[PDB]
Amino acid sequence: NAMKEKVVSLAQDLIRRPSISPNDEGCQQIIAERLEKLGFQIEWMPFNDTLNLWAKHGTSEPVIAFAGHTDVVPTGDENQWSSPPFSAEIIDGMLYGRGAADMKGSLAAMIVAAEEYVKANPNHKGTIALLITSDEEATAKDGTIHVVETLMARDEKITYCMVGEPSSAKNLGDVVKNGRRGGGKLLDSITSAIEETIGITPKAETGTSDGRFIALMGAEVVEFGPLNSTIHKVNECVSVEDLGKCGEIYHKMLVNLL
Ligand SMILES: [Zn+2]
Ligand SMILES: [Zn+2]
Repeated sequence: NAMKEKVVSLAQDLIRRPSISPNDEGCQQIIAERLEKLGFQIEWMPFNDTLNLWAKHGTSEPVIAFAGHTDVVPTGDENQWSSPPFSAEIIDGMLYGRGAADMKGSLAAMIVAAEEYVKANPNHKGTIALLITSDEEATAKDGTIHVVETLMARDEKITYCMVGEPSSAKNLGDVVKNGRRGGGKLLDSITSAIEETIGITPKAETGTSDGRFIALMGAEVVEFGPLNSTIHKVNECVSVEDLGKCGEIYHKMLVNLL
Protein backbone atom coordinates (compact mmCIF):
# COMPACT_ATOMS: atom_id res chain seq x y z
CA ASN A 1 0.00 0.00 0.00
CA ALA A 2 3.14 2.06 0.35
CA MET A 3 3.58 1.55 -3.41
CA LYS A 4 -0.05 2.43 -4.15
CA GLU A 5 0.53 5.69 -2.29
CA LYS A 6 3.57 6.44 -4.37
CA VAL A 7 1.63 5.88 -7.63
CA VAL A 8 -1.15 8.21 -6.45
CA SER A 9 1.21 11.01 -5.31
CA LEU A 10 3.07 10.92 -8.62
CA ALA A 11 -0.15 10.92 -10.63
CA GLN A 12 -1.34 14.04 -8.74
CA ASP A 13 2.00 15.78 -9.30
CA LEU A 14 1.63 15.12 -13.05
CA ILE A 15 -2.08 16.00 -13.23
CA ARG A 16 -1.39 19.40 -11.64
CA ARG A 17 0.79 20.34 -14.67
CA PRO A 18 -1.48 21.67 -17.50
CA SER A 19 0.35 19.94 -20.26
CA ILE A 20 -1.87 20.71 -23.19
CA SER A 21 -0.16 19.35 -26.29
CA PRO A 22 2.77 19.83 -27.03
CA ASN A 23 3.71 21.71 -23.88
CA ASP A 24 5.27 19.30 -21.30
CA GLU A 25 4.98 21.76 -18.39
CA GLY A 26 7.80 19.99 -16.52
CA CYS A 27 6.24 16.57 -16.27
CA GLN A 28 9.18 14.78 -18.01
CA GLN A 29 11.62 16.55 -15.67
CA ILE A 30 9.82 15.20 -12.55
CA ILE A 31 9.92 11.80 -14.07
CA ALA A 32 13.64 11.96 -15.17
CA GLU A 33 14.68 13.26 -11.71
CA ARG A 34 13.18 10.19 -9.98
CA LEU A 35 14.68 7.65 -12.46
CA GLU A 36 18.12 9.30 -12.55
CA LYS A 37 18.27 8.82 -8.78
CA LEU A 38 17.95 5.06 -9.30
CA GLY A 39 20.71 4.83 -11.89
CA PHE A 40 18.71 5.29 -15.06
CA GLN A 41 20.57 6.87 -17.99
CA ILE A 42 18.64 9.97 -19.09
CA GLU A 43 18.50 11.07 -22.72
CA TRP A 44 16.62 14.18 -23.90
CA MET A 45 15.33 14.29 -27.41
CA PRO A 46 13.62 17.75 -27.97
CA PHE A 47 12.51 18.58 -31.46
CA ASN A 48 10.70 21.78 -32.46
CA ASP A 49 8.05 22.43 -29.75
CA THR A 50 7.93 18.82 -28.46
CA LEU A 51 9.90 17.32 -25.50
CA ASN A 52 10.83 13.58 -25.62
CA LEU A 53 12.54 11.36 -22.98
CA TRP A 54 14.42 8.14 -23.49
CA ALA A 55 15.49 6.65 -20.06
CA LYS A 56 17.20 3.27 -19.71
CA HIS A 57 18.41 0.97 -16.84
CA GLY A 58 20.56 -1.92 -17.89
CA THR A 59 22.77 -2.77 -20.87
CA SER A 60 21.90 -6.12 -22.36
CA GLU A 61 18.95 -7.20 -24.52
CA PRO A 62 16.00 -7.87 -24.13
CA VAL A 63 14.94 -4.27 -23.98
CA ILE A 64 11.48 -3.73 -22.44
CA ALA A 65 10.23 -0.14 -22.92
CA PHE A 66 7.24 1.49 -21.18
CA ALA A 67 5.84 4.11 -23.53
CA GLY A 68 3.37 6.95 -22.93
CA HIS A 69 2.72 10.63 -23.18
CA THR A 70 2.65 13.57 -20.82
CA ASP A 71 0.35 15.72 -22.92
CA VAL A 72 -3.31 16.12 -22.42
CA VAL A 73 -6.35 17.27 -24.52
CA PRO A 74 -8.14 20.64 -23.86
CA THR A 75 -10.44 20.81 -20.83
CA GLY A 76 -13.47 22.54 -22.34
CA ASP A 77 -15.47 25.10 -20.33
CA GLU A 78 -14.51 24.99 -16.63
CA ASN A 79 -18.20 25.54 -15.58
CA GLN A 80 -18.76 21.90 -16.67
CA TRP A 81 -16.20 20.56 -14.19
CA SER A 82 -17.06 19.60 -10.57
CA SER A 83 -13.42 19.87 -9.52
CA PRO A 84 -11.10 22.20 -11.44
CA PRO A 85 -9.44 20.13 -14.22
CA PHE A 86 -5.90 20.45 -12.92
CA SER A 87 -6.67 20.20 -9.21
CA ALA A 88 -5.89 16.42 -8.92
CA GLU A 89 -8.50 16.16 -6.19
CA ILE A 90 -9.42 12.78 -4.72
CA ILE A 91 -13.22 12.36 -4.08
CA ASP A 92 -14.79 9.10 -2.81
CA GLY A 93 -11.85 6.98 -4.09
CA MET A 94 -11.65 8.73 -7.50
CA LEU A 95 -8.72 10.85 -8.66
CA TYR A 96 -10.17 13.64 -10.80
CA GLY A 97 -8.55 15.66 -13.54
CA ARG A 98 -7.70 16.14 -17.15
CA GLY A 99 -5.07 13.44 -17.74
CA ALA A 100 -6.04 11.23 -14.79
CA ALA A 101 -7.19 8.38 -17.11
CA ASP A 102 -5.33 9.43 -20.27
CA MET A 103 -2.69 8.86 -19.27
CA LYS A 104 -0.96 10.33 -16.24
CA GLY A 105 -2.36 7.71 -13.71
CA SER A 106 -0.96 4.85 -15.81
CA LEU A 107 2.25 6.69 -16.60
CA ALA A 108 2.76 7.04 -12.82
CA ALA A 109 2.01 3.31 -12.30
CA MET A 110 4.64 2.26 -15.03
CA ILE A 111 7.22 4.51 -13.51
CA VAL A 112 6.66 3.26 -9.92
CA ALA A 113 6.72 -0.35 -11.18
CA ALA A 114 10.11 0.17 -13.06
CA GLU A 115 11.58 1.81 -9.92
CA GLU A 116 10.34 -0.89 -7.54
CA TYR A 117 11.66 -3.56 -9.88
CA VAL A 118 15.12 -1.97 -10.28
CA LYS A 119 15.41 -1.39 -6.55
CA ALA A 120 14.82 -5.13 -5.89
CA ASN A 121 16.93 -6.29 -8.86
CA PRO A 122 19.69 -3.90 -9.77
CA ASN A 123 21.61 -6.60 -11.58
CA HIS A 124 18.58 -7.57 -13.69
CA LYS A 125 18.91 -9.22 -17.09
CA GLY A 126 18.15 -7.00 -20.06
CA THR A 127 17.19 -3.35 -20.11
CA ILE A 128 14.16 -1.45 -18.71
CA ALA A 129 13.44 1.72 -20.65
CA LEU A 130 10.88 4.54 -20.64
CA LEU A 131 9.89 6.36 -23.82
CA ILE A 132 7.78 9.48 -23.04
CA THR A 133 6.66 12.21 -25.46
CA SER A 134 4.89 15.59 -24.92
CA ASP A 135 2.89 15.23 -28.17
CA GLU A 136 0.76 12.19 -28.71
CA GLU A 137 -2.66 13.88 -28.72
CA ALA A 138 -2.15 16.48 -31.41
CA THR A 139 -0.25 16.28 -34.74
CA ALA A 140 2.59 14.20 -33.22
CA LYS A 141 5.09 14.90 -36.09
CA ASP A 142 7.91 15.38 -33.58
CA GLY A 143 7.05 13.02 -30.74
CA THR A 144 7.44 9.25 -30.48
CA ILE A 145 8.24 9.08 -34.24
CA HIS A 146 11.35 11.29 -33.69
CA VAL A 147 12.52 9.03 -30.84
CA VAL A 148 11.92 5.92 -33.06
CA GLU A 149 13.95 7.49 -35.96
CA THR A 150 16.81 8.46 -33.61
CA LEU A 151 17.01 4.98 -32.12
CA MET A 152 16.77 3.29 -35.54
CA ALA A 153 19.52 5.55 -36.95
CA ARG A 154 22.03 4.23 -34.40
CA ASP A 155 20.83 0.62 -34.54
CA GLU A 156 19.37 0.71 -31.01
CA LYS A 157 16.79 -2.06 -30.36
CA ILE A 158 13.49 -2.37 -28.55
CA THR A 159 12.36 -5.98 -28.01
CA TYR A 160 9.13 -5.44 -26.15
CA CYS A 161 7.05 -2.35 -25.55
CA MET A 162 4.17 -1.81 -23.07
CA VAL A 163 2.08 1.19 -24.05
CA GLY A 164 0.31 2.39 -20.92
CA GLU A 165 -2.76 3.84 -22.72
CA PRO A 166 -6.08 3.19 -20.90
CA SER A 167 -7.29 -0.07 -22.54
CA SER A 168 -9.85 -1.40 -20.05
CA ALA A 169 -13.52 -1.21 -21.23
CA LYS A 170 -15.81 -2.28 -18.25
CA ASN A 171 -13.50 -3.61 -15.60
CA LEU A 172 -9.77 -3.08 -15.02
CA GLY A 173 -7.78 -5.75 -16.87
CA ASP A 174 -10.71 -6.88 -19.10
CA VAL A 175 -8.92 -5.69 -22.35
CA VAL A 176 -5.38 -5.77 -23.67
CA LYS A 177 -4.51 -4.30 -27.20
CA ASN A 178 -2.01 -5.81 -29.70
CA GLY A 179 -1.39 -6.36 -33.45
CA ARG A 180 -1.65 -4.20 -36.56
CA ARG A 181 -4.35 -1.73 -37.61
CA GLY A 182 -4.79 -3.44 -41.00
CA GLY A 183 -4.44 -6.99 -39.71
CA GLY A 184 4.98 -13.46 -27.67
CA LYS A 185 6.51 -13.22 -24.17
CA LEU A 186 5.16 -9.66 -23.62
CA LEU A 187 1.49 -10.65 -24.20
CA ASP A 188 2.07 -13.74 -22.00
CA SER A 189 3.74 -11.66 -19.31
CA ILE A 190 0.98 -8.98 -19.06
CA THR A 191 -1.81 -11.55 -19.29
CA SER A 192 -0.48 -13.54 -16.37
CA ALA A 193 0.27 -10.43 -14.35
CA ILE A 194 -3.36 -9.30 -14.73
CA GLU A 195 -4.70 -12.80 -13.86
CA GLU A 196 -2.38 -13.11 -10.83
CA THR A 197 -3.18 -9.60 -9.50
CA ILE A 198 -6.90 -9.14 -10.03
CA GLY A 199 -8.08 -12.61 -11.02
CA ILE A 200 -9.48 -12.07 -14.48
CA THR A 201 -8.21 -12.98 -17.95
CA PRO A 202 -7.88 -10.20 -20.51
CA LYS A 203 -9.30 -10.35 -23.97
CA ALA A 204 -6.67 -9.40 -26.62
CA GLU A 205 -8.16 -6.89 -29.18
CA THR A 206 -6.81 -5.55 -32.53
CA GLY A 207 -4.22 1.14 -31.11
CA THR A 208 -2.40 4.41 -30.96
CA SER A 209 -0.33 5.74 -33.78
CA ASP A 210 2.57 5.93 -31.24
CA GLY A 211 2.48 2.16 -30.51
CA ARG A 212 2.17 1.81 -34.28
CA PHE A 213 5.53 3.55 -34.84
CA ILE A 214 7.35 1.59 -32.09
CA ALA A 215 6.14 -1.61 -33.80
CA LEU A 216 8.08 -0.54 -36.94
CA MET A 217 11.27 -1.23 -34.87
CA GLY A 218 10.16 -4.82 -34.75
CA ALA A 219 9.17 -4.58 -31.06
CA GLU A 220 6.31 -6.67 -29.77
CA VAL A 221 3.91 -3.91 -28.74
CA VAL A 222 1.02 -4.38 -26.28
CA GLU A 223 -1.31 -1.73 -24.76
CA PHE A 224 -2.63 -2.05 -21.23
CA GLY A 225 -4.04 0.48 -18.84
CA PRO A 226 -7.02 1.70 -16.75
CA LEU A 227 -10.66 2.29 -17.66
CA ASN A 228 -11.03 4.48 -20.66
CA SER A 229 -14.72 5.56 -20.24
CA THR A 230 -13.84 9.09 -19.05
CA ILE A 231 -11.00 9.95 -21.45
CA HIS A 232 -11.35 13.24 -23.32
CA LYS A 233 -14.42 14.16 -21.28
CA VAL A 234 -15.25 16.61 -18.62
CA ASN A 235 -14.70 15.26 -15.03
CA GLU A 236 -12.16 12.76 -16.35
CA CYS A 237 -11.13 10.49 -13.45
CA VAL A 238 -9.52 7.35 -12.36
CA SER A 239 -9.91 4.93 -9.47
CA VAL A 240 -7.05 5.15 -6.93
CA GLU A 241 -7.58 1.47 -6.08
CA ASP A 242 -7.23 0.81 -9.87
CA LEU A 243 -3.94 2.88 -9.98
CA GLY A 244 -2.71 0.70 -7.14
CA LYS A 245 -3.54 -2.49 -9.09
CA CYS A 246 -1.88 -1.05 -12.24
CA GLY A 247 1.37 -0.58 -10.31
CA GLU A 248 1.31 -4.18 -9.18
CA ILE A 249 0.35 -5.46 -12.69
CA TYR A 250 3.32 -3.60 -14.34
CA HIS A 251 5.81 -4.81 -11.74
CA LYS A 252 4.54 -8.38 -12.16
CA MET A 253 4.88 -8.02 -15.90
CA LEU A 254 8.60 -7.16 -15.50
CA VAL A 255 9.10 -10.14 -13.14
CA ASN A 256 7.35 -12.40 -15.62
CA LEU A 257 9.39 -11.05 -18.52
CA LEU A 258 12.94 -10.66 -17.22
ZN1 LIG B 1 -5.98 10.62 -25.54
ZN1 LIG C 1 -3.38 8.78 -24.51
